[PDB]
Amino acid sequence: PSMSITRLFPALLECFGIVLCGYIAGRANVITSTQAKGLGNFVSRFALPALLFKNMVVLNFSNVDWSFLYSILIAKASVFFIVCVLTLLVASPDSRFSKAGLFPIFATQSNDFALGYPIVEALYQTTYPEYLQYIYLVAPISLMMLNPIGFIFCEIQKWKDTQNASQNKIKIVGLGLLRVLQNPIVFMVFIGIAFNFILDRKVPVYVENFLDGLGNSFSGSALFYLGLTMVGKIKRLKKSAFVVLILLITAKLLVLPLLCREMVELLDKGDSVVNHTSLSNYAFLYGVFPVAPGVAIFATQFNMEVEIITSGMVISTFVSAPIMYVSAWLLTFPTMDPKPLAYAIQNVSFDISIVSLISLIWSLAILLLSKKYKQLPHMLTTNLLIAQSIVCAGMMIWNFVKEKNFVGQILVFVLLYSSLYSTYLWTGLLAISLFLLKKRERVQIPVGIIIISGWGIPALLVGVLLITGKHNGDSIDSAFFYGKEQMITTAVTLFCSILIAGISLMCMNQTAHCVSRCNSQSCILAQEEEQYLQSGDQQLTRHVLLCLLLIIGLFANLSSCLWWLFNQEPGRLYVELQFFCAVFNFGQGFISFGIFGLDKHLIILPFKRRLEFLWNNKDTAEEEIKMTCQQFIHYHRDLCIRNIVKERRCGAKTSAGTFCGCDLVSWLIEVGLASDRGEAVIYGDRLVQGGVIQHITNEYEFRDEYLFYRFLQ
Amino acid sequence: PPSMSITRLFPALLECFGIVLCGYIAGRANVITSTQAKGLGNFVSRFALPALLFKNMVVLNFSNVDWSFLYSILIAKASVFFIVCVLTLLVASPDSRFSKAGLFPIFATQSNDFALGYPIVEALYQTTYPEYLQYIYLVAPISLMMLNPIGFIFCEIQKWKDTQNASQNKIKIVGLGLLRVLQNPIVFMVFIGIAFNFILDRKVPVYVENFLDGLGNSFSGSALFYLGLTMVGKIKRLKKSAFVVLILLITAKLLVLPLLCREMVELLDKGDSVVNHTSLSNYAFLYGVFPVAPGVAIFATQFNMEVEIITSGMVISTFVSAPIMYVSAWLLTFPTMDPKPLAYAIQNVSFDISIVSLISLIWSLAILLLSKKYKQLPHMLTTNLLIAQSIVCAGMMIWNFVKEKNFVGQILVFVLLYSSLYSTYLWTGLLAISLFLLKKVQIPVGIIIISGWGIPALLVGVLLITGKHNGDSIDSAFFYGKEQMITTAVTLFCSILIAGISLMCMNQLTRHVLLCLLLIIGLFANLSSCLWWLFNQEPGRLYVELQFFCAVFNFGQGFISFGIFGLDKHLEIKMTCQQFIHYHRDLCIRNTFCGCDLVSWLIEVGLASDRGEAVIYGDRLVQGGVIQHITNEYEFRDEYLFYRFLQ
Ligand SMILES: CCCCCCCCCCCCCCCCCC(=O)OC[C@H](COP(=O)([O-])OCC[N+](C)(C)C)OC(=O)CCCCCCCCCCCCCCCCC
Ligand SMILES: CCCCCCCCCCCCCCCCCC(=O)OC[C@H](COP(=O)([O-])OCC[N+](C)(C)C)OC(=O)CCCCCCCCCCCCCCCCC
Ligand SMILES: CCCCCCCC/C=C\CCCCCCCC(=O)O[C@@H](CO)COP(=O)(O)OC[C@H](CO)OC(=O)CCCCCCC/C=C\CCCCCCCC
Ligand SMILES: CCCCCCCC/C=C\CCCCCCCC(=O)O[C@@H](CO)COP(=O)(O)OC[C@H](CO)OC(=O)CCCCCCC/C=C\CCCCCCCC
Ligand SMILES: CCCCCCCCCCCCCCCCCC(=O)OC[C@H](COP(=O)(O)OCCN)OC(=O)CCCCCCCCCCCCCCCCC
Ligand SMILES: CCCCCCCCCCCCCCCCCC(=O)OC[C@H](COP(=O)(O)OCCN)OC(=O)CCCCCCCCCCCCCCCCC
Ligand SMILES: CCCCCCCCCCCCCCCCCC(=O)OC[C@H](COP(=O)(O)OCCN)OC(=O)CCCCCCCCCCCCCCCCC
Ligand SMILES: CCCCCCCCCCCCCCCCCC(=O)OC[C@H](COP(=O)(O)OCCN)OC(=O)CCCCCCCCCCCCCCCCC
Ligand SMILES: CCCCCCCCCCCCCCCCCC(=O)OC[C@H](COP(=O)(O)OCCN)OC(=O)CCCCCCCCCCCCCCCCC
Ligand SMILES: CC(C)CCC[C@@H](C)[C@H]1CC[C@H]2[C@@H]3CC=C4C[C@@H](OC(=O)CCC(=O)O)CC[C@]4(C)[C@H]3CC[C@]12C
Ligand SMILES: CC(C)CCC[C@@H](C)[C@H]1CC[C@H]2[C@@H]3CC=C4C[C@@H](OC(=O)CCC(=O)O)CC[C@]4(C)[C@H]3CC[C@]12C
Ligand SMILES: CC(C)CCC[C@@H](C)[C@H]1CC[C@H]2[C@@H]3CC=C4C[C@@H](OC(=O)CCC(=O)O)CC[C@]4(C)[C@H]3CC[C@]12C
Ligand SMILES: CC(C)CCC[C@@H](C)[C@H]1CC[C@H]2[C@@H]3CC=C4C[C@@H](OC(=O)CCC(=O)O)CC[C@]4(C)[C@H]3CC[C@]12C
Ligand SMILES: CC(C)CCC[C@@H](C)[C@H]1CC[C@H]2[C@@H]3CC=C4C[C@@H](O)CC[C@]4(C)[C@H]3CC[C@]12C
Repeated sequence: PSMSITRLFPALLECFGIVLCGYIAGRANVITSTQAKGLGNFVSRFALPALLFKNMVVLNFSNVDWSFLYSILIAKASVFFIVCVLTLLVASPDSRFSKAGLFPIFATQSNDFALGYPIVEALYQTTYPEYLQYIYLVAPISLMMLNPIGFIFCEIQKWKDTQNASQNKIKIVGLGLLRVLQNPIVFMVFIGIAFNFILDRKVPVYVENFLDGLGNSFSGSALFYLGLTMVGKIKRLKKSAFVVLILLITAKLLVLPLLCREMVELLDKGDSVVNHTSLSNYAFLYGVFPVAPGVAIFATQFNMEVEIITSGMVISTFVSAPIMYVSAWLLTFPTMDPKPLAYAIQNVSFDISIVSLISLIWSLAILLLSKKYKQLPHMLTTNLLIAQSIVCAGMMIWNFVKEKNFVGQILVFVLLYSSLYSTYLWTGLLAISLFLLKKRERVQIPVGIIIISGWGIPALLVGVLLITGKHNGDSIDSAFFYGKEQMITTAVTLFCSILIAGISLMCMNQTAHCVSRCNSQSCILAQEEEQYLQSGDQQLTRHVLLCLLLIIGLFANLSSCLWWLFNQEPGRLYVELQFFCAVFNFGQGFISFGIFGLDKHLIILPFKRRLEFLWNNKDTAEEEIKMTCQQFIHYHRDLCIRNIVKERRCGAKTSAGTFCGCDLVSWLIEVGLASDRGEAVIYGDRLVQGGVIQHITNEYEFRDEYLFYRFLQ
Repeated sequence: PPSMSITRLFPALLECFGIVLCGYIAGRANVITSTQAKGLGNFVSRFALPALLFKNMVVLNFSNVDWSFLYSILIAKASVFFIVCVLTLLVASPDSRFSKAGLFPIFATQSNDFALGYPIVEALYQTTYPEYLQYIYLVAPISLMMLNPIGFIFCEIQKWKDTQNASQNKIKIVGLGLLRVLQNPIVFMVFIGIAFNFILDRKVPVYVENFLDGLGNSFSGSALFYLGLTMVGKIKRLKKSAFVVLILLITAKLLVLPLLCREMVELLDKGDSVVNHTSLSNYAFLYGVFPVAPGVAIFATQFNMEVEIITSGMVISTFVSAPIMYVSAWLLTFPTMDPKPLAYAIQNVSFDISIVSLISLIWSLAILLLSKKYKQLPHMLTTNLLIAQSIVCAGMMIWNFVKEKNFVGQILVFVLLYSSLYSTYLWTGLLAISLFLLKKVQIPVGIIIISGWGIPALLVGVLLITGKHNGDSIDSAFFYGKEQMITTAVTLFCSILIAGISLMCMNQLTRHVLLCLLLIIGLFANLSSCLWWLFNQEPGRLYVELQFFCAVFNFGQGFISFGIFGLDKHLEIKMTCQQFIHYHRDLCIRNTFCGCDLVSWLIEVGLASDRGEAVIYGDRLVQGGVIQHITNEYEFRDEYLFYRFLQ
């Protein structure tokens, strides 16, 4: 085939696994926000310029398909113009120009240097190496051919914010051109092309090793920095921000790639038809690359729409992962026979199930080891996760026993499909559970009937399925193992949960003295914050959002099954739906891990008790902090802490020496003793370790939460 | 074919010590401050290096390893360990003897082989003997597992001496040292990689192969950048006792250890093929010369014992490794070729050293002229020396590009080159006594300039009246015959005692003294080589060593010159200013300020992190309209300058 699709998944794992490694490192405060700036400077000013220089000095401009560049550039310009006008017409008068200057850039710029390059190299190295050059051609060319328009639009906006007695516009045009010329990519590309013309595409040997060493350390480093910068960016957005972000992501990952594919298929005059289809697929894939992080730094330099654009970049990368994975497979699909189609869909199911089960084992271990599964909603989603991991295990066994005798086929098929239906109806069970918890407090919600339904009814349905039906037939896919009776059974067992999901969420919206440690009465405020904590740990919004991201795939499964039931014609319209079902059914572990495998609940609460247990395993028989504490006590004890630390009369006796953790973090941020919330909590943990800060009851360690801690001495 | 790809060694060094230099000026120009470097350090120590070890050791084949040579390196390292430990124990202050005996021997045994050693070993042995690449991931982890526990136990003993209690059993300190060693990402990662190598069949899963390759390839360049980033503001003035212990430790690291490793290899190894054993011993020598690993510095700062000595030793070892790792590798590959190839190799190494050194001289003379230092007479002597050095390097390159060519241009390049070279010696010679006359009086600039340019021209003239250039000689020292060489000897003759009698006037600016001292030592080496040729007249596989040494020096002192002079210390905002006037303007700052004083106050209070962050904050307040120099003539800097506070 044209693309090595089988090697797409590992590269994606490298592309995002490092980013996840850059996230958990930045989430566990391993690398603070300030410490990430050093890595950012290294990747931006030293690794990227060397990469561009080395990759374009050898570049042969005489063997460059300029038609491909023309097609991509006209596609980008057309979408730029479309969004620019569609913004200038309706956007708010006060800041129409600011929106019109950044949104086209967000919809046209791609993260191709750090994220696009590994994927392109994995897919196109043994077939079409020539595709690798256009990343270093299109991105810088489009960086100086489209960005200047947005930049001068931003200058117009800031002039509207700084109106003066001026009429000429040469100043703003010059400033906007200087802004794009000061980008390291642009002038590094200019220098690289100049030196390419100076030399004969032969980097000097004395400097080639240096350039290679400084350039090879960009890809992984850039992904790590992207993961570091992807920490604490996406927050709650207004519904208008919600819809505009939906539109922008659609323009970047659904409109632009289609425009590029159309432009390539219209402009390319290549005689080889196979090369033409490969060119079109490559252009389409190049469209799907996520929003480059440079848009966020552009916006914060301009200081306009920073939060929305940063959330857009982060969410764009998130959706670019599965959209790219689905896309490339869809393009490679119409080149192989249906039996290879089944082989490939089984392979992608196996891979997605492997990674999903690993993530789900991690999440289940976190949930069970933290003892948070005891409470009801958490127990329910826990059962859903066990179902979602059993289905992945069954997918693995299925991949290892497909096309084998029926004796063990019974057990493998029942094991897979009981879990599948368990997830299906457990979605609706979560829906009704949230519905009734919002309907009233202390609702009866018999957990026994719910568990023996989400785990019992699927057993009954799979049992009646196995009793009847015509199980004969050499069917590779699990969907057609028994035949029409099995698919009819899947359809009805699908529709119910969607019916439950389709009603519960609607009503969900419709319904919606002393100084030291003090006595339980003298520390009654500690009891109030304790009751606030147990008021938390419910994460209802997380549960309902989980329900929505599951019912999306549930609707996809409904469409796929009813299509075969009624239309009963593949016609290439059903194969893509089968692929989407294979992706969702065995990939739901990815979303479950993404909402619950890594949250703000395993930072220190389970870590502290794990460390305590490790210490107690041996306890039966076996200075920088000091300087920081000295600084705090000789310099920042007579400061605004005086009103920061205070406790109201706790009934009759009060500590009067307690402060709020979030208030302390905000105070440290505002004074500047720390950098951000992470540095502030690191400072607080150090000061706690110094015997200066401790909880009023010592029950909880210091954290960025509405918890009330004493200042001791 | 040669056992080591010597011709590829120089660019790889330029690959490493270039990127290291990139990490230096990045941190020197405050692009990446001290705190900013910690993110890079964490990324390279907890994500890049562990992945590199995992990937390289899971696929590593333990059944195809020449174990004997690995054993030999461990015995050599243990021998140096034993010698340094016992020698430090016999002579040391009894208040810190244990700390000195715990940190010095590991300094002489641990090497920077993952960041610096690996690229060089790869360059030297990739197209001929790839099997050498495995030992860099076997010699190091085994050495960490088997050597540093003793030094860590010694450090814990010293801490016990500082924290004496009523306990006798040493199981606590042994356990603590073992746990601390095991807690490093370069031991437990070894254990995990070996466990997975045995579990698997040395085939990393395809779902993780790309991830490991992406996370490991971003180490070497990033590790070198972090090394150069930590290599700023570490080396400082030390005491004479500190000086001698430092020189002894560095000599043990780069001279005693490689020779002892070579000896141990030629005993223990039983290779049937002589070529394999010779190349293997050369590998042992080249491993012994790797500079001190930065992990020793983090060990010292963790124990908080002898931080400055250990850091300075690491920095200076990294500096001195490159010249030694170059000349020793060249000398090791020397005895395998015909003498005309040796002469050609000498010309090539001279050319490479000369071109890099000439770029360096452009930098250094630019430092002296743009800063107007060269106008001042103590740097005027420095700069005419540096220009002479630039001309001799350039003449070396033109010599290489015109060797064995027409005499009508060969004589011109000959005079152009040796005028400047005889100059270089003549200058450093008389600049000894000239520094005498500058520190102790009138000095005529005309006489010194016409003695540094005219007198060498006088020897050149009296040389070309009576000489024999008739034969074509690729080497330049003997192109014009013994008359040239005795004239070379005479220039080396007069210069050394003129400098030698000057020393009787120095001890019986300090930067210039250091220049003069080191170049005088190099001139002594050249004089020894020339003396050796002029009376002994026997190569004996030795003249090639001395001739290569003076080729390295005479065309490579400019490296010293730029390294001393080329890098000198003499060469958004609204919020923080709002915070400054709320909580810190009324603080002890109120009690014109010296810029160093306010930088120090900021460091004590904690608004900044280090000197670089403090000066960045000061300049940012300057751009914030708060800090201003008393006249506005200057800009914020860390020096004894009085700056106003505005309002
Ligand atoms: C504007 C000021 C800043 C930029 C720096 C100055 C401009 C760029 C350098 C000069 C112009 C380009 C010259 C090289 C190309 C033409 C000549 C050529 O090919 O020579 C081949 C020759 C090689 O010789 P050769 O090709 O004859 O090969 C024969 C080699 N033997 C005999 C051994 C077999 O030189 C080079 O390789 C080019 C110079 C490379 C430099 C070597 C390392 C020096 C370290 C510093 C490098 C520069 C850093 C600049 C940093 C800038 C940012 C601050
Ligand atoms: C100690 C707790 C933390 C450690 C993590 C959990 C333990 C380690 C992983 C499980 C145990 C070892 C399993 C591998 C050995 C046997 C399986 C094997 O190799 O067979 C090949 C099989 C693959 O099957 P295959 O080789 O037949 O592949 C053929 C595939 N087709 C048919 C499509 C061509 O599995 C693997 O590749 C290895 C395990 C999967 C890992 C894939 C990456 C998942 C992403 C997350 C990685 C885990 C991160 C852990 C981080 C921990 C610290 C935070
Ligand atoms: C031995 C036999 C097995 C060896 C296996 C070898 C391979 C592993 C290599 C080395 C293992 C040991 C190294 C660990 C040392 C101690 C760790 C340590 O010590 O690290 C501390 C450093 O300081 C962390 O400190 P912390 O604050 O306590 O951590 C709390 C933090 C808050 O989120 O939790 C976390 O996520 C951090 C915990 C990370 C979990 C995050 C989730 C990522 C994991 C899996 C799911 C991936 C699939 C999902 C996406 C798939 C596609 C992308
Ligand atoms: C045009 C056609 C030609 C261009 C060629 C293109 C290729 C390069 C690509 C782009 C270049 C320009 C773009 C860079 C932005 C401008 C700089 C910039 O903008 O970067 C600022 C940082 O933000 C500069 O900061 P600074 O404060 O001005 O520097 C002061 C500082 C204090 O010591 O001095 C220094 O050392 C810093 C000064 C560092 C230079 C010192 C010399 C080091 C180099 C070589 C020889 C070393 C020899 C020794 C070892 C030899 C073997 C290893
Ligand atoms: C989960 C809910 C899902 C809801 C989905 C709803 C779909 C709507 C489909 C119809 C709209 C089509 C696109 C035209 C834009 C319509 C304007 C719009 O959506 O709202 C503009 C938004 C409102 O802002 P406002 O409420 O005034 O806020 C004031 C305080 N900030 O103002 C802004 O935020 C400023 C930006 C306005 C311009 C946005 C342009 C978006 C890009 C469109 C690209 C289209 C390309 C495709 C063309 C054909 C390709 C073949
Ligand atoms: C084998 C030779 C070894 C030589 C080793 C020593 C020289 C290495 C190269 C110079 C090292 C840095 C010199 C300047 C130090 C200051 C910091 C720095 O690098 O600047 C960052 C700069 C980014 O640009 P700037 O304008 O600062 O920022 C824009 C503002 N938004 O970044 C840049 O623009 C790039 C500067 C860093 C170099 C990275 C690679 C750039 C291209 C280098 C080509 C190869 C070098 C030879 C020159 C070409 C001739 C062949
Ligand atoms: C109007 C035209 C629509 C056309 C649709 C065509 C297919 C979709 C292509 C574009 C998709 C754009 C998705 C972008 C989502 C942006 C929503 C957003 O901003 O959500 C923010 C939210 C974070 O929530 P926050 O409030 O910060 O934190 C509290 C959470 N408890 O975070 C979230 O909740 C993130 C939500 C996104 C989840 C992933 C979505 C994947 C979509 C692509 C999958 C592949 C195609 C799907 C086809 C489905 C067919 C039925
Ligand atoms: C295809 C896989 C994709 C999966 C992506 C997500 C998982 C990647 C693996 C874990 C990523 C980091 C998880 C932990 C984050 C917390 C910070 C951290 O890394 O801890 C630092 C720790 C240092 O070691 P420690 O002894 O804890 O500290 C020494 C004290 N001076 O650091 C360490 O010990 C090293 C932790 C990072 C590991 C880097 C790579 C090493 C090999 C693991 C490969 C990835 C997992 C796949 C396993 C394949 C083989 C089974
Ligand atoms: C006693 C046994 C003798 C054995 C001889 C053979 C062994 C050779 C290998 C070991 C040599 C290591 C040399 C290291 C010297 C350490 C000097 C030191 O610690 O001084 C610190 C000093 C910084 O002083 P500071 O006050 O910060 O700066 C003042 C500014 N002017 O900084 C300095 O002054 C740094 C001085 C660096 C010297 C580099 C010498 C290069 C050697 C390698 C070249 C090849 C071999 C040359 C052999 C010479 C033979 C004549
Ligand atoms: C077709 C796909 C499934 C191929 C494999 C891609 C995975 C490597 C991707 C897909 C979904 C991704 C996750 C989607 C969402 C999140 C949440 C995100 O953090 C949050 O919880 C949100 C808050 C924030 O981002 O600041 C961090 C990245 C992470 C774990 C992503 C990590 C990488 C994942 C698992
Ligand atoms: C191939 C299939 C399996 C899709 C693969 C991709 C999904 C697994 C990813 C893509 C986008 C991700 C979502 C992007 C954004 C968020 C918001 C995030 O919420 C936060 O903002 C966390 C912080 C907080 O607000 O408390 C929680 C994870 C979630 C739902 C992510 C969950 C995992 C998702 C759906
Ligand atoms: C045989 C050699 C010449 C082969 C080529 C190797 C070079 C790439 C090496 C050798 C000499 C090295 C230089 C020797 C001395 C210096 C000065 C040094 O600065 C200091 O003295 C630090 C002072 C401080 O941090 O305060 C920084 C590294 C540098 C430029 C070194 C960078 C790397 C160089 C040029
Ligand atoms: C064989 C030839 C090519 C020599 C190659 C090595 C030299 C270029 C290097 C090796 C060690 C270097 C020295 C290591 C440390 C320093 C200390 C440094 O002094 C400082 O601390 C600078 C800052 C300050 O104190 O102001 C001055 C340069 C110097 C002598 C370096 C000068 C250059 C040296 C001799
Ligand atoms: C073999 C096929 C039919 C799969 C069905 C297996 C059945 C017998 C097993 C496998 C996993 C089991 C579940 C695993 C975990 C839990 C959570 C616990 O708090 C209650 C029981 C419950 C909910 C179990 C019920 C029975 C269960 C569903």
